[PDB]
Amino acid sequence: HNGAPHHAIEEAESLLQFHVATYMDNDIAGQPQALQKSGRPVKSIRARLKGKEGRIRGNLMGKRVDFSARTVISGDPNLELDQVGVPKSIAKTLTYPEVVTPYNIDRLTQLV
Amino acid sequence: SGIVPTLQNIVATVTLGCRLDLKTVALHARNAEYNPKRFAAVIMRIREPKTTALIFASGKMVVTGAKSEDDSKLASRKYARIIQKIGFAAKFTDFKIQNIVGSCDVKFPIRLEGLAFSHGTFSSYEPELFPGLIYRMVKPKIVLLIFVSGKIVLTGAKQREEIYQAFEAIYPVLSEFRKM
Amino acid sequence: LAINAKTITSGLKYALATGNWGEQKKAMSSRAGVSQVLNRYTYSSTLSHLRRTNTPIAKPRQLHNTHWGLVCPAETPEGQACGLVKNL
Amino acid sequence: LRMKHGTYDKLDDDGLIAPGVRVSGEDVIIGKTTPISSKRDASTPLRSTENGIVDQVLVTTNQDGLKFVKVRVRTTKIPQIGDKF
Amino acid sequence: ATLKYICAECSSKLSLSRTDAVRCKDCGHRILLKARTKRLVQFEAR
Amino acid sequence: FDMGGYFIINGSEKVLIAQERSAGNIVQVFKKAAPSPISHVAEIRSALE
Amino acid sequence: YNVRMDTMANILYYPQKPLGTTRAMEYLKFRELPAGQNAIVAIACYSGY
Amino acid sequence: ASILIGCRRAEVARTFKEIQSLIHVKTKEFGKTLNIMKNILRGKSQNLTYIPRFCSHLGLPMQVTTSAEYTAKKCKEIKEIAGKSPITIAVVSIYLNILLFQIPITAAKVGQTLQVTEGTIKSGYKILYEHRDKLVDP
DNA sequence: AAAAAAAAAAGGCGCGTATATAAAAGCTATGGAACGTT
DNA sequence: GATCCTCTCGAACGTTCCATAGCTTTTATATACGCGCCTTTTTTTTTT
RNA sequence: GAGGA
Ligand SMILES: [Zn+2]
Repeated sequence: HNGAPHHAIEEAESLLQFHVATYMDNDIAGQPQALQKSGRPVKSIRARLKGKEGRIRGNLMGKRVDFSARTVISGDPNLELDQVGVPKSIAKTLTYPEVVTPYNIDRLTQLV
Repeated sequence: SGIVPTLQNIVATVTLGCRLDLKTVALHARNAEYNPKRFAAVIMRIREPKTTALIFASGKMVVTGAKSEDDSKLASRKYARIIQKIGFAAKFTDFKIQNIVGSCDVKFPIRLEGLAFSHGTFSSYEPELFPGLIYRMVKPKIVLLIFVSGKIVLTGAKQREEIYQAFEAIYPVLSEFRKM
Repeated sequence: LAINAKTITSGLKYALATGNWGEQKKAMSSRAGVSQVLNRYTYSSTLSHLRRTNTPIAKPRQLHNTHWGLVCPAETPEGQACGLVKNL
Repeated sequence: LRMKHGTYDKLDDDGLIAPGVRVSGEDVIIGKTTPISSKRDASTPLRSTENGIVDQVLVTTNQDGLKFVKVRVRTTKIPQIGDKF
Repeated sequence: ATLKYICAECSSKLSLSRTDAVRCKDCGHRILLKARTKRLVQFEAR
Repeated sequence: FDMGGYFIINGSEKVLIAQERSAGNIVQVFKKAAPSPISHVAEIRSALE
Repeated sequence: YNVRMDTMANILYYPQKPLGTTRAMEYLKFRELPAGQNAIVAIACYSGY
Repeated sequence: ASILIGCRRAEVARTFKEIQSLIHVKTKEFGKTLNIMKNILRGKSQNLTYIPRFCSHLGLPMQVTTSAEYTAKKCKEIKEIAGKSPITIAVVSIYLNILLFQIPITAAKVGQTLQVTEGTIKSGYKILYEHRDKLVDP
């Protein structure tokens, strides 16, 4: 609107196009990478999803969950084949939600 | 407080309302001085009152070097007449006080750095540059040049009380930022 | 008069502290991996650290005969880097 | 308005714990607060897992003139059922 | 004496408010130690 | 017992891993695979020291 | 170690030089800064634990 | 102006002459500009630091510097021409300490190093020798 | 031996520093112009 | 593409030339305190 | 960086 030096228009047009481009994908081949004030390129959307800890493989096909624990294991020949010796402090942390029925209400009262 | 900032000078411009002949004044007048290569201003001074007449080609005459308003005026009226004494039809027109330069002393060092940290809205000490402090009071529009020796220099005024009234409102701050 | 020492100073320092051999403007194009943090976990670990050796990127992971006597035939961080990192 | 819910009682007025004090849990060891410009807490509790003794507390100024503090905590580790050898 | 800081280098004593943070006044050092408490810490002989 | 050989940056002791690289100013000859048109190559990556 | 102030220091209580050494360990100052102890080990199936 | 602002605020002692040696400011328009800028920032909203800088520039030890520190501390309470641009007072306190000591940094080197008067130092020293009474710590 | 000369500087104000007014007369730079120039 | 987990880090150009305001011109003055630089002061020096 | 396995 403010006067059109007819071929700075392209100089800005291609700029805008490039911006949108790298925004949706910062990894266009044969290109600069849109860097961000740090040297680290910009994490375009497309790279937010690219495999192996994109959204998909990293947050949908597998995620990180609650109610779990992790520790070193140790053999034991006094455990039934299907048993597992969870250490006490862990069990002090993981929980399981019971539902209060007439069958347990007393016992649950004791627990609480 | 109660210290009168004595006017170290008073400036006053008076317009002769004419056009002299600058070479004529140089040859004819006795207490006259005027150099073209430096600045086209007639350097006219009278022994009583001892001021200077900054006479330009346009009849603008400035009276500086007195200590009071009327001495800078009395010299001007003498200044105009001696120009008339040359043989011109000069006229004593458009007299006005230009500036009142003034200083005082307080006999005690002032914490100008103290003055600058709390009254930095108003103080300015440059010990590496200016051994005084610039304390510009808005009302009246007077600048207090505040020295470590105690020299509170005041100028930028045409009112005699304006220098005086500004100080009376600033001494407690100097006592605030004083040492002993 | 007006020589930017900070150029050399900060440039050297930054490069060391990160190990991106290149320029402070070079983020990834600068080669990295040099200048680690001197593992001081156990005296001998320290010693070993100071004599380590790297190879960027031909069967370079192999143990060539010419390594005889120059590079430890045994010590190497098996893993991805097996065979690349070497020790004198 | 940002109390860490740990235990500030250990440290002294300078937001430091004198060495030799026993600590544990997430007791704060550095009491650092930030102006809001009342002021919110930005302390540094020690790791929630561990405990031990404050060993030696060093106070100094940064390169640039910022006061800054290092704390060292001592702890004895006895071999246990799972440790590796 | 009761104590508040130790110069690291001079290994003497010192006391300070929230004033300076440095200057083992003798050596003028810049690192000070926090002058071990007196809480008579308790220990378990095992 | 400290043996030196490292730098102190920001108060954290850093150490420069030796980097290995091929020798300069050395002529080498390589066969090339069948798909290529060039059967052999002699290369020399001359560089000023 | 008690003067350095760095992250994550681990110090053995009562190190011991090994009984079976190699000549070179002399040059590594190993027998002055050993990194383990001599346990009386017994190789046996004791209780399946 | 803003550079001296930053240095003063972060407690860094800097000379107008040093700043001008950095930047051609003509120093008088600089004085006016710093005045107006200070006033502006005061609307928008402690001289001891200079000693060790010059102590270092002349290569002087820390006990000498603390002797100078105590001397300058008493300088404020020893009007009797105490400061009046106390940079001269700092440099003369330094001269007092070196003359108390046996250091071959005779006035020429210190003056040419700090760009100070070779005469204002002795002008201060005149009253300094009388003032010697209140300067003995140990 | 004795006269006379040759020459450093000491100390004092140079003015000069800043500080602040107040005055328009050689010079500067800013501010304005649009028509000569391809 | 190229496993698995912790966890650390940061018409445009010239061209001419009017039109804005300044600046800088000396000169009054308080202070410190800077070189500036005169002169005599004061020596050192040379010759008789 | 670390890195165990
Ligand atoms: Zn000390």
